[PDB]
Amino acid sequence: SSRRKWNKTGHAVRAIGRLSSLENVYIKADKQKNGIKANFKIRHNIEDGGVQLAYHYQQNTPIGDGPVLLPDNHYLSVQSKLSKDPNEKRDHMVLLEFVTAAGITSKGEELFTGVVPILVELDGDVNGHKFSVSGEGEGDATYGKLTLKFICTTGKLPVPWPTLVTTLVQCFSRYPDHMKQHDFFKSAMPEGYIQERTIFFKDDGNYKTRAEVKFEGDTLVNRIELKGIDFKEDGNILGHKLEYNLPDQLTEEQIAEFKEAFSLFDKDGDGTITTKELGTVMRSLGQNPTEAELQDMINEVDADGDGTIDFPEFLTMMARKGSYRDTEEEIREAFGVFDKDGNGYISAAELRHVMTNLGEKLTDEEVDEMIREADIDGDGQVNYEEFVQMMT
Amino acid sequence: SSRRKWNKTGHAVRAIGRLSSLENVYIKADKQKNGIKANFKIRHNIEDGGVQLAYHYQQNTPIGDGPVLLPDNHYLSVQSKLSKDPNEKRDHMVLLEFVTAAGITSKGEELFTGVVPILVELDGDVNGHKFSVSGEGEGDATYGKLTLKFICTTGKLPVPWPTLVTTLVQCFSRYPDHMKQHDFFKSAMPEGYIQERTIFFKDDGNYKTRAEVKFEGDTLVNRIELKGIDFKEDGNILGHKLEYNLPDQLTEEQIAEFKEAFSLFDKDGDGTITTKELGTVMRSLGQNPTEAELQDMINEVDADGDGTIDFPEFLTMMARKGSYRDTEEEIREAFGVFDKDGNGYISAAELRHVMTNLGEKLTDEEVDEMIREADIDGDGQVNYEEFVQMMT
Ligand SMILES: [Ca+2]
Ligand SMILES: [Ca+2]
Ligand SMILES: [Ca+2]
Ligand SMILES: [Ca+2]
Ligand SMILES: [Ca+2]
Ligand SMILES: [Ca+2]
Ligand SMILES: [Ca+2]
Ligand SMILES: [Ca+2]
Repeated sequence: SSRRKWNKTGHAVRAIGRLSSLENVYIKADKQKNGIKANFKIRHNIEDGGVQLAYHYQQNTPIGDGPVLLPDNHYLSVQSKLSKDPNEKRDHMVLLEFVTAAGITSKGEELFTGVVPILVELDGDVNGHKFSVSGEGEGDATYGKLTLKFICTTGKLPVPWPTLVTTLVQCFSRYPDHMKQHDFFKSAMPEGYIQERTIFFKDDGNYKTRAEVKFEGDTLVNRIELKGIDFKEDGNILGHKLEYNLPDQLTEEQIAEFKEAFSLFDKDGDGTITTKELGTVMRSLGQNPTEAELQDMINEVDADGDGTIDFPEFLTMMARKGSYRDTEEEIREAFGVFDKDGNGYISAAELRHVMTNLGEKLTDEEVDEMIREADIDGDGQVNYEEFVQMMT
Repeated sequence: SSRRKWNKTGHAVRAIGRLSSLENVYIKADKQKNGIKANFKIRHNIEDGGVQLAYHYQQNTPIGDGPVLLPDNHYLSVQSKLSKDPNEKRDHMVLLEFVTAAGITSKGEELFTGVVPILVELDGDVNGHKFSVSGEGEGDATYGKLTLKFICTTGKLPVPWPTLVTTLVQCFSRYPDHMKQHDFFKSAMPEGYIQERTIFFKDDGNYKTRAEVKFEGDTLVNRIELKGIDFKEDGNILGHKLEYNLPDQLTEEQIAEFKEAFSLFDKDGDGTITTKELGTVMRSLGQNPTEAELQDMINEVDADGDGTIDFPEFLTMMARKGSYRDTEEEIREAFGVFDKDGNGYISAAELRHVMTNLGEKLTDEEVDEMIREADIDGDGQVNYEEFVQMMT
């Protein structure tokens, strides 16, 4: 009776917790400044327990005089992975990021068709501590992918790296087709835009940031001025009490593998999988589902609702871990897909058949290398056990 | 290189696997017979590995002469938990089930407003083996909830219990408001409908079922005739090689707790949570989010897309387990919600405050009992440690 009450009440409270802990970047139109406004919350993990909240308030205004796109209300969804370079002696941060736009049922965008080089430069002043950061890398709006390496050019960074992430190129967000007209960021290019923020760290000081985001030649440049005030000396920021990265995250190798796998489905390379492409892939493997069935298949994983599957969605589908029995069975059926004649052994010809039909061109020697990598008993083919050890 | 190819190819194949392993019940309109047609797949787990597929083909026709509702294409989503009665010596099956309709952006329904008693009777003949099953329980279309106990009245059941589940009252499916007009099952009441199926077990025999589903007085009765043929003597069915239930499932106590918790949000008791009700709950706890923010909160968990949160959705949200740090932090913040004055101790007055504001009326002695259940050091209040042990 008492335990039932405690448990149910706890369930309700935690439910309210999960429902109102959204970390999305919320974007509205700022029609007076002819740009946009944004607001969101960042939750940093504190060493040995706790969370440091950072309230982001944001405004963006066009640099040029050309017409821009003023969006209806929508949001950006962001995934971030922070990592270190073992061969680096300088205070630094390796950053991988995926940003995709949702929330709804130009010339500048043409500048973001392929991979674009990125230069980031920041000069900061937190409680009198001057510092500088230089970063560089690549952005691919197609997949909404960002990959950069930042370095503190003034020695040791006086603030934790995660506090600078949101400050250190939203023009590389992937906007689905039905939302192409709501992309302010790309529409402001090549002239670019000014992005200003106030970031309030709960029970601590705040950042004020002003940034110029524009094309300089072929390079997307983000030049930043940051000013931090009212920070406590032994707070989570100046005291460096924030964790660098999260656990339970996919390694960049996992993400790479999933990226190539996704590339197998994504035929035109527009960064998303349609029913036509999935149907093509399945038809190549001998399965012929109908259009209705294909749409029914897409809808199950189409989280942001656009009738297709982008790369973060594919990532979510393939990172979702079920029961161990589910995994085992998934592997068994996969083996079923590889073993065409159902004779219990995957031959080189069958592996090559599956991979070629998937879209991957590979030679005799490569297929042979794969077989050799898997062939434990050395009989020239891959049985179920070997396949499982290869898949686990 | 080889491992990269193996891994990515495996990822693609498994992706195709997950995308095309949908277990939903797919419903279309059968305009000639003035009823419906349905098709779906059931995956049974085989002992020591493997899956037994069961292809369900279904047709339903009205019994009465009154007009019925012929739906546009949609589907039913089903969750099933099979359990045993320890105090039962007869061959039996305890069944808990949740069915909710989705897939789209009458007088009979009035018969399903509250809890309705259910009687099930089946006579079967599989490979010459006659048998009978009598089941009884309750259905609540509001939550799409079914709870029954079935018993083999002829001794030992010659087929595995899980093979009879789909055969052993889809009129208790929860149809969201925007889909009320697509509910054929309830519209055919009280006269009811005939439901016929052919269920093909891959590499084995098949079932042919004919059922009468109708009201007899106040009781919803499902009378079934089943005929099984072409089964292999040592197959998964006659050989009883199918597993009874899945692991990694919520116990009926967990489901009960989550049910009461859900009841706290569900103010009008219509089986779903709206933005108004969530806003009411949060306002009672001192938080005042806006309408836009409330909708933004709902949309994050609104899987089947109806602008609200039904009980299976709430179940999915609260059964989704994140990192251990996420759990710990969720508990910490929950404690924050309980501890109003932030003094580090949850008092009886505060617990009562939270619970009363949530909607639960409870007395001094009950709150005292809860405190006493949690109060480890016996100081009359609950600190963070005690709260955590209570929540874990
Ligand atoms: Ca594509
Ligand atoms: Ca999508
Ligand atoms: Ca073979
Ligand atoms: Ca071998
Ligand atoms: Ca309600
Ligand atoms: Ca819903
Ligand atoms: Ca207190
Ligand atoms: Ca105590």
